[PDB]
Amino acid sequence: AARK
Amino acid sequence: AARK
Amino acid sequence: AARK
Amino acid sequence: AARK
Amino acid sequence: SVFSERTEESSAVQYFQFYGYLSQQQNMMQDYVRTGTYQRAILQNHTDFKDKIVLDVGCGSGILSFFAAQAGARKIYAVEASTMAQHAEVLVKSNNLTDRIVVIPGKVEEVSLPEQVDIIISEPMGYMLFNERMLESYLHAKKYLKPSGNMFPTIGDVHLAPFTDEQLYMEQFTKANFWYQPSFHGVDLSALRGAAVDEYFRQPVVDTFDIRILMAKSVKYTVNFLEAKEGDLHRIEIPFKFHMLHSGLVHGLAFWFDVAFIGSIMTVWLSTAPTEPLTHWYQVRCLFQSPLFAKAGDTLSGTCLLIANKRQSYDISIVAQVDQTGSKSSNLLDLKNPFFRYT
Amino acid sequence: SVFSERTEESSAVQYFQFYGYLSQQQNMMQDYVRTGTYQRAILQNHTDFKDKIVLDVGCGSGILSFFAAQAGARKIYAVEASTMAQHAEVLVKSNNLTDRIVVIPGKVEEVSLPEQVDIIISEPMGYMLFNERMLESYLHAKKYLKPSGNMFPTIGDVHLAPFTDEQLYMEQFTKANFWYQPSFHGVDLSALRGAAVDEYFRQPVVDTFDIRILMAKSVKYTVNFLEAKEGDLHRIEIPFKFHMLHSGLVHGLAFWFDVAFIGSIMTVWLSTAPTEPLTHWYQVRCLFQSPLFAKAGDTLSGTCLLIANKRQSYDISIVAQVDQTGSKSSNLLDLKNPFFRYT
Amino acid sequence: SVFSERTEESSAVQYFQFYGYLSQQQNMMQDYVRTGTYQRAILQNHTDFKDKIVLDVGCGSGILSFFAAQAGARKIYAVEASTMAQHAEVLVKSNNLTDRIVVIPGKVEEVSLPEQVDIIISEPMGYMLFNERMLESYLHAKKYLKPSGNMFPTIGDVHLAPFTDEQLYMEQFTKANFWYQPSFHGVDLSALRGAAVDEYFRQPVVDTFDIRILMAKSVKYTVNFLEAKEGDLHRIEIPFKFHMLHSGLVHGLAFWFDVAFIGSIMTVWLSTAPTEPLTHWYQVRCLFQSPLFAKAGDTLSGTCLLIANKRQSYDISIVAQVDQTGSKSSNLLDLKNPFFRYT
Amino acid sequence: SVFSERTEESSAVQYFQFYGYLSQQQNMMQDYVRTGTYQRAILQNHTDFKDKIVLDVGCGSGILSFFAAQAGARKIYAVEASTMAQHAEVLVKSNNLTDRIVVIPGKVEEVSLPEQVDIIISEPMGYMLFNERMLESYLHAKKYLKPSGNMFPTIGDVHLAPFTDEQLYMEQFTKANFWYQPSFHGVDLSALRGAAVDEYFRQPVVDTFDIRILMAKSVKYTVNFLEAKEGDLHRIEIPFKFHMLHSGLVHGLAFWFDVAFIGSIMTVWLSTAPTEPLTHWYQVRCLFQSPLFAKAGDTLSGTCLLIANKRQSYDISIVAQVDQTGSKSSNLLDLKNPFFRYT
Ligand SMILES: *C/C=C/[C@H]1O[C@@H](n2cnc3c(N)ncnc32)[C@H](O)[C@@H]1O
Ligand SMILES: *C/C=C/[C@H]1O[C@@H](n2cnc3c(N)ncnc32)[C@H](O)[C@@H]1O
Ligand SMILES: *C/C=C/[C@H]1O[C@@H](n2cnc3c(N)ncnc32)[C@H](O)[C@@H]1O
Ligand SMILES: *C/C=C/[C@H]1O[C@@H](n2cnc3c(N)ncnc32)[C@H](O)[C@@H]1O
Repeated sequence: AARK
Repeated sequence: AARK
Repeated sequence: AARK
Repeated sequence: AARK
Repeated sequence: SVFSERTEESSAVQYFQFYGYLSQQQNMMQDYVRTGTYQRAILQNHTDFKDKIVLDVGCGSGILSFFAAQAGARKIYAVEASTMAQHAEVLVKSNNLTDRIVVIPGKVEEVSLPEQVDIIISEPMGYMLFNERMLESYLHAKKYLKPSGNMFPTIGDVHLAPFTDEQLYMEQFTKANFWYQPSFHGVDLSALRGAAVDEYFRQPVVDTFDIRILMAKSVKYTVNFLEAKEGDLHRIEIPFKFHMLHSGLVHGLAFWFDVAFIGSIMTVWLSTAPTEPLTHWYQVRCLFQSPLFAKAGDTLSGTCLLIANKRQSYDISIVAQVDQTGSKSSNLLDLKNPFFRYT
Repeated sequence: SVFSERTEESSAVQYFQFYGYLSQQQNMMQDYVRTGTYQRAILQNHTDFKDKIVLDVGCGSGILSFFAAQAGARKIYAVEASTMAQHAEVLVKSNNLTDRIVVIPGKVEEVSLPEQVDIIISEPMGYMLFNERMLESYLHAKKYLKPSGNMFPTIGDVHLAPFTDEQLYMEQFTKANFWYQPSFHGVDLSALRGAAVDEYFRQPVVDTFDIRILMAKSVKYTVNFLEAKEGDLHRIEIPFKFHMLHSGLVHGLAFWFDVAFIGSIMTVWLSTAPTEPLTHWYQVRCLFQSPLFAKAGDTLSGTCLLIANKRQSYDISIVAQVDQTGSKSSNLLDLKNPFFRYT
Repeated sequence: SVFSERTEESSAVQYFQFYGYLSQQQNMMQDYVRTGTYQRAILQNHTDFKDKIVLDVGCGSGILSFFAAQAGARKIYAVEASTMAQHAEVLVKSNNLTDRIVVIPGKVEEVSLPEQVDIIISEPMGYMLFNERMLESYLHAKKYLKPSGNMFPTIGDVHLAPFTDEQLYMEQFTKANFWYQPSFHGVDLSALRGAAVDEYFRQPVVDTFDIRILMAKSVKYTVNFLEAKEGDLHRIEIPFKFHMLHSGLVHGLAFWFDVAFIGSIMTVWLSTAPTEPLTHWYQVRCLFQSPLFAKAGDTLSGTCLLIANKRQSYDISIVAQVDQTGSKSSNLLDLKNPFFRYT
Repeated sequence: SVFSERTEESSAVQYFQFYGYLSQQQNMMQDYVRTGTYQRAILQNHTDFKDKIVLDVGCGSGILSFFAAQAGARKIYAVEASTMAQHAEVLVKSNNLTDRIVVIPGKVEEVSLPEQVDIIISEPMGYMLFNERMLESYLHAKKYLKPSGNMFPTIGDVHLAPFTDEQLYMEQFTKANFWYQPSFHGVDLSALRGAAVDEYFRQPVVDTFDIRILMAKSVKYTVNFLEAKEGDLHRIEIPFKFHMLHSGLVHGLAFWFDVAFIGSIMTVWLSTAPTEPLTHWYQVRCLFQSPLFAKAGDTLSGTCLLIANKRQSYDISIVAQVDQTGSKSSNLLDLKNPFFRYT
């Protein structure tokens, strides 16, 4: 997934 | 597509 | 499997 | 079967 | 206020911000099972609304207040604490119902209504019924309810049943074992293995499943909103004793809920059971860190304990044991941080 | 402290809770481009670390501190404000590095270091480089840096380029048009359609894309971390003048970033460009409220203004015009509430 | 004495007992690849046998001695330590070859031959080539070999390559995870999970596999039986450096072997490679307790060390590292207690 | 000692090496019938253990000692001769039972116990009960039993019954007929066919079967462990007279066993009969060298003589006759080398  |  |  |  | 004393402010800010978004309103409104059943329960019990005073707790965009107006309510107070209240006022004006729906912005624990109401309507159900702790606000609002007033929903049933799902268990188990590598880029992570497993299995799994995975008939816990007091929901103890109908590994407990609108004309049910069409509540499963082996005919007994926390959710404790072997499993789960697995 | 005056405590609480999860550490660690490039940057510049004193700002699990130790650092002070500091300490103990890595829990703006350091290492990059406002903490940490110390990363480049994506643009109205219906269960929702459109357009889109949607060569904004001050990041004005390589409808601006580790032996680049392998930063696109027509050879000029807010993000203001025709567009976006479109 | 000094009596007893059964003789003889290739190597190189003196080491039922007789040998000494030697002499009589095949019961290290021989034939290969330690007896028998005598087989090649097989890894991992239960019938076994994983992953996996699991071209280690001394096999060091052709998880190293019969007319190969028809040697796979992540283009380097033990087998040590990341795996395996997974 | 005098050291080293593996413990523990019945027998007879001194002969991982500890035993001495004793005491410390379970490594015939015990528990049963000859160690342990002490299990019943299995019988000659060929790669193998037949018929067959192959009610040979002496098991003469319930060809005798735990509160049975769910002991079948025709109502009489040998097993001598016809057959089998035919 992605950071934040 | 869920509540929270 | 079996005992021995 | 095999050799052992 | 009663709300402020039980809620951390960082969590409440986050919570009402989430519900201020129209995209979130659309996601709930597009759930036709939810929206259609609410309208059915209200319109088919029209004598419960015809010429009555109504309170709508957490009205969001106001759709339940519009349903109460369709059923002939004389006046509807629509309370909403998020910034969605201003969008609701726009809809009331554009639908020419300013003479019947009065939007009251604020938290229902902090506003003041001009009169007592005949019936309270709301959608206070979260995941596993109890998430978001909105049922306490719903019960709190009974201070405005007249003696023989009604509540929509009137009761709530939480169902729990043991399940077997090897694929789900291994998915979560495999994630946690990333922290087993003794040489991740030359670094030994293995000391954090136990902490990783604890964290991953603390997450309830929100998705749907085939009923074939259920290993016993469900046990149900009932909350009567007409009688329950706000403080009853601080500590919820659900004992259970399952008669295992199948042999295999018990990977955890699955949860769902139904609510009933006990009107004067008929009772209408809204169900989130896995045997029913899918809703945006899906179902919830709490995995055991180590599954329990059970034989058909065995009894699986224990307790599900929910302690209300300051993050508008619950600390969940599930202790279960197979009585015939003494095999025991104790688990803690944080309902506020679930794993949304549906795709 | 400098952090407190800059940050709403509700935002800070939710921010550091997010980074307390091992699953979040795992997500970043499994980004091979990210973790592998950091390791190569440190190990291949071993003379910048051999027998040196190191500060690791926001060490998380401590992986960068371990890379610094692999490179021969004498002492590494690893500062982490989230509860992940507890897990980092466990790893330092289990990797037998208690003599060389000292975990300091807390905010880098509030902790105490026993000595000045030769080099600072950190991963302060968010979405669009600047999101999370962690670069300010990274620059703040320069108060512990020896007069001629170094910083890893040393510089950062933000790239902007105009794009055409007709389907992404029309998708916003498809979603908002849910509200453009006169009888949703008997209710006219149309009065909220405009508000729904505005909401979707305020959201930056975090996604990857094919590079052929880009209509002009990128424009670059550079931050030198050795020279920049905290206050330079409160208001970031990025003027742009694109010479259009292709004709079509410009629907917005695309953003990506690269960082450089300028060591004594070599310079190593970490790039999140769409021409490079995908990272967990992806890329970011901000749509224009109204598309702009431009033909090849035209110039698209304007300004991207990033104004820091106290939710650890930026308000984005983009203004653009096609010089040859005078047609202009603008948009205001909240970098704190992006739309994660990737699947 | 050479044999008894290197083998524990108890193990030697069960070893020769195992080979005393006609069932086991049938099992090897039914391997048509094995038996047909041996006959081909001998008959097509008839000039290496015509009017020659032959030694058959470990003749079993005598099949190879009958092949040597078919090729024209003048005299064949067939030595066999198990009770199968009695059955071989029965077949020599019933096939009217008493003038050509002389069975000599006993260990090749202890018997006395009336003369030196022109060529030695044998089937000394076990699993992974080296299991059973019979190659040492084969080499020991060179004391009977005339100066320029030949040996069938003449050379042996061991091949090794890294492989990916999540299903195999998880199969063994899940078995070991039985000892992770904290309440097996109310008993906490979790303290033994470490010992369980160690025990389970010490077992080489004997079965066949599709060639698609190999992530790099094999590395080959060659033993020239014409030159090797039996003491060369007490400690076998196989360094390796693999150029990874695929990205993914390296779950271990796969092993197989080929032997060549280098005769005066032609060289005949007997191959147990996974690209070749299955033999009763199958293939051997040594699992890593923790797989190594590798990218295509990386180099996986290390050492496979085989140390002979008194149970007629080898202690295997495999140390491997991904050079680009420093990710390292050290493993210890027991070749005499493999897991026969073929079904 | 008694054990070494009656056992070949080479047979003893393999025996205890076999039970030193955690995988072997897991196989027995995963036998739910076996493990679950032992647990119920102990827990349902709590008055036989509460505040008592217990001896566990051959505790393996210690599971039976933990069951005795679950039942309130005051002190439990767990004797184990294999290297599994090290793992048992790891579990004792891990389950905080160091004060109540004492792990004594060694053979029960050679270790020293401090104090006499009230009750002895053990799992000494092998194939057809007697295999492995551990019942003698069990009985030898009665030197530590208090005068009116108890034993769990208390008695054992071995069952014998005639069976018909034409395919199993013919299968021996099908396999031996591999040797009945005149040109196996040019070699006449036929002279060894008779030896191959003899080899197969000396092997008892360990597998399960449909009860419809049984031709008469079983006869039962009972050992009372409270009364029997170690010497009673050196030569076990089992006379039989079957009242045939079905007409057909009798091909041999099927064997199984039950044990009873005769407690003060209740008696619990563990059965390996083919009418019961399969256990890891399966069942055993010994073929006659020639089948016997019997009609329903005939009597099939004879003797099964078990002669203990130095390999921790028994030579089985079976003689049988159809009394009404005089037709007779026999066989001599080696229980140390059974054929595992199950799949
Ligand atoms: C699931 C739907 C929740 C809706 O109710 C609103 N809401 C939650 N809690 C309160 C309180 N205490 N007062 C008023 N409104 C509340 C949510 O904002 C959402 O619209
Ligand atoms: C993108 C990763 C950020 C990591 O750094 C930590 N972090 C943020 N802000 C601070 C301050 N001011 N002091 C110490 N550590 C900080 C995040 O928790 C995350 O691990
Ligand atoms: C793989 C086949 C081995 C055959 O050779 C016999 N054998 C093993 N080791 C010896 C020694 N040292 N001397 C003579 N024969 C040996 C095995 O019995 C088997 O037939
Ligand atoms: C079927 C399981 C037997 C267990 O008992 C152990 N065992 C056999 N024989 C002895 C003696 N004489 N002393 C101690 N333990 C014994 C086996 O090792 C196995 O664990």
